[PDB]
Amino acid sequence: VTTFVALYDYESRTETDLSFKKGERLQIVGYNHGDWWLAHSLTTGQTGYIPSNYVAPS
Repeated sequence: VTTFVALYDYESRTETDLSFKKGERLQIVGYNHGDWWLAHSLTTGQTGYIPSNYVAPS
């Protein structure tokens, strides 16, 4: 699968967003030209919204 890598730690602050740690691998399951992407964490298996500027491509 194509993956992005987290640049920073992020603590979930909404009912729909996803917590993740720096360096973790995320599979983006919904791209959007905006501040939020829908991501699937390969570390935890959870799915939710993340800040698009918090990840970089592999």
